[PDB]
Amino acid sequence: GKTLRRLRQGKQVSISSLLSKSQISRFERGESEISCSRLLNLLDKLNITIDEFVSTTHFFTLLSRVRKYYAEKNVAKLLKLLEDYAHKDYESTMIKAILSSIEPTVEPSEEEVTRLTDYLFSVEQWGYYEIILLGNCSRFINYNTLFLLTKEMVTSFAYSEQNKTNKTLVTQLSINCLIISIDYSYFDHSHYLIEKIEFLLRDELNFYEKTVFLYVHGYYKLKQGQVSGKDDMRQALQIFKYLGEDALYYSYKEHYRKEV
Amino acid sequence: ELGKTLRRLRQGKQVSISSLADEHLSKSQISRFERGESEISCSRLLNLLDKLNITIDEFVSTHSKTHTHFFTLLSRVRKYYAEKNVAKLLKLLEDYAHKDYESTMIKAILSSIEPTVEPSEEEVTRLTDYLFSVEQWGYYEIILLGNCSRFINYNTLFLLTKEMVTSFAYSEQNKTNKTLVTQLSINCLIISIDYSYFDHSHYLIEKIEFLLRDELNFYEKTVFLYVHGYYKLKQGQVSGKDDMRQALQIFKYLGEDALYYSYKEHYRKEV
Repeated sequence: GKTLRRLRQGKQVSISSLLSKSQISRFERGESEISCSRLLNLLDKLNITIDEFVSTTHFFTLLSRVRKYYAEKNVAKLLKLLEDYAHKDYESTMIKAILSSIEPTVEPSEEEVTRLTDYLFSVEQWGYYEIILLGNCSRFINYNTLFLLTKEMVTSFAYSEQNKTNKTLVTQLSINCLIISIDYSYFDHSHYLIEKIEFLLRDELNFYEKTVFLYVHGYYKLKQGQVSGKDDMRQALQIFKYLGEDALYYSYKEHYRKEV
Repeated sequence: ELGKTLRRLRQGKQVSISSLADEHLSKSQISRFERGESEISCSRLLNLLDKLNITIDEFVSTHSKTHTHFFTLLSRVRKYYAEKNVAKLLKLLEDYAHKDYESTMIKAILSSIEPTVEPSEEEVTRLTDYLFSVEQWGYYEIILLGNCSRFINYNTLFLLTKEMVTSFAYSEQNKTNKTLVTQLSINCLIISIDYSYFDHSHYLIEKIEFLLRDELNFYEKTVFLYVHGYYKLKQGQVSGKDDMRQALQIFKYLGEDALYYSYKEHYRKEV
């Protein structure tokens, strides 16, 4: 409620220029239930979008904690985090999956993953929660299930035009699924994903996605007997190198050595 | 009638009304809300959405494809400009005369297709003074600065860029404003290099590198690779020339023809 106050005063806006005066003071002073309808109305007058209001929640709290401890690469703190969330099924499964990256003994069980994938498969419309769960747990989902879920995600996710985060994420996960489809020679799956990815990249900058897609689509061309695909992959590696993206550069260069 | 949407999202995740009920909202109060028979506080709605692991910004994106008055204004101008349709842009400016900052922006954009209409420096002064008054730069302020930059003198533009860079808000789940600030910072860096304000250039280079730290944003990184290379060259670093050529190759490899041609024409001109 008082988040409204600071944002209002932050733009040097008065109550009198924004209902009545005393009415708006209430809520800012906590003397009334405001409906979200009237809240969006006030934020719109202040020229603040709701996407922006949220930026300035259980799942976000967890992510912030994971991010902090994972940046420190501190296994002990992450195991403590795992304990604190052990009673939350999907969340703890995700923590184990993430923790596995820097502690190979930690892994979600087959049954934990199965409970997660059954949930994702049951959702009618994917949001940030489902997208992030799939992304962080992908290493422990077999490919056939991963493609199934990726297909559901792409064909039934929502995103804001004012905030295309979900769209960007779905694009990245679609490309990730694509490079595996090509690894396992599911070229019918690959064909499907290429058309979805091309569509998602339309009228967007997204140079990171285009760069990885240049590599993966080139990888696809090569296995389809098109030699020029090799050029595309080499070009993608140069982009990583030129931008000083060492992790991406050395990571994809290694995939190149293996598969090419 | 946000209730209909809450219901569809709830049923969509196979969640029961009972599991959402608690100390703050009963089952009856939730179902009455979903049916549009009653209304609940925003605090209580956010509580329900938190249980569904949906944030209110996601919730508003569904339910309705409508947008804020400002974002809708931008949408019209955006493709009116693409149409080169001077008719409606002149008409759009009419309904916003009572909106000082909005009209000033429309004039600034309208200028870049028919220069007879430009914001008066009196209008620009009111805008810049407003931007200087704000304590936290949001989408509104960032976009206003962006679309009016051509009519702001460099020195004020540099001070406004400093203010923006050091007082904008962004979350880890929404990098939108941060990406925009990075772009406008680069655009100010371009002017700093051309006017040889190398003290200002050095400042902006440090900020941009920090803004790009631990982020994707390969577009901003590609442009900055070129612009920073242009800065390095003007001060006697031949490596800056290679950086610019590298940036050109990126545009080319990614099939970004327009950006490739445009920057290539700048590379041929200023060498």
